[PDB]
Amino acid sequence: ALWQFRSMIKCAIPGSHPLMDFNNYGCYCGLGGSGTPVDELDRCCETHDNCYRDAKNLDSCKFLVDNPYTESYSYSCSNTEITCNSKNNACEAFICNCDRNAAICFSKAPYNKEHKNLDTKKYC
Amino acid sequence: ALWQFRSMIKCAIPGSHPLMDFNNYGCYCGLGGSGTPVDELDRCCETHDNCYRDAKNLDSCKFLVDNPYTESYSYSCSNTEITCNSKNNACEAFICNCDRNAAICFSKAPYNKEHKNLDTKKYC
Ligand SMILES: [Ca+2]
Ligand SMILES: [Ca+2]
Ligand SMILES: [Ca+2]
Repeated sequence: ALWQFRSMIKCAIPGSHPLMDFNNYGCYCGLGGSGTPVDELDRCCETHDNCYRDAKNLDSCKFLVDNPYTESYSYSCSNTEITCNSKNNACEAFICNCDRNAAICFSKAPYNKEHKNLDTKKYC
Repeated sequence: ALWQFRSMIKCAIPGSHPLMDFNNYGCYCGLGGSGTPVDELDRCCETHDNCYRDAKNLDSCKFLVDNPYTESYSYSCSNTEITCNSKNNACEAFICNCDRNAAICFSKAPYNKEHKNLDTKKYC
């Protein structure tokens, strides 16, 4: 869900508060987006937006209110590693990764703080 | 999901293997049921069958393949206590309890082993 995504950003980046740092950053990090990601760390976010985009299409899945952010799926973090349980059904397994790939991706991309709280519908 | 239900039966009854002991027991414990529960520990199972029965009706919920046993929902067991996270969405929150009430209920009901592997479609 939302709280696990964050909790996976800590797992991978034990140097944060993934609420402060990556929520409202550049064009796609945070809810929504438009324009071209302004960075690689924006790209991570853009791509994860598609990860969820795509999920909504699996006709096998029917996520609540229609925001996969609402899907609880059990994973476990250990030694800065992000594993994804397999007892996990297919819809939550899709999210697990949508969420796990960002956490990975993020830990490996330059954080320009000059893109945190960007003028969204302006420089987008 | 299935693996958490079990994992909650340990939480509440640290004296088991909730696979062996309560799967295939009396008429409702296990998959399906017919007849009147043969016991109180059968009643726990019957009632949980309705708990899931009911869940399928919440038009807000749409469970995979249509067996709420397939719903992962995060809970945490501590000091023989079964808590149910609230970061949990409403459909998985319904299951959490359907599952938590059995675990409670079970720990408090006489286990006749003379009902384990009962002639289902015979004494039902
Ligand atoms: Ca986004
Ligand atoms: Ca779930
Ligand atoms: Ca049953």
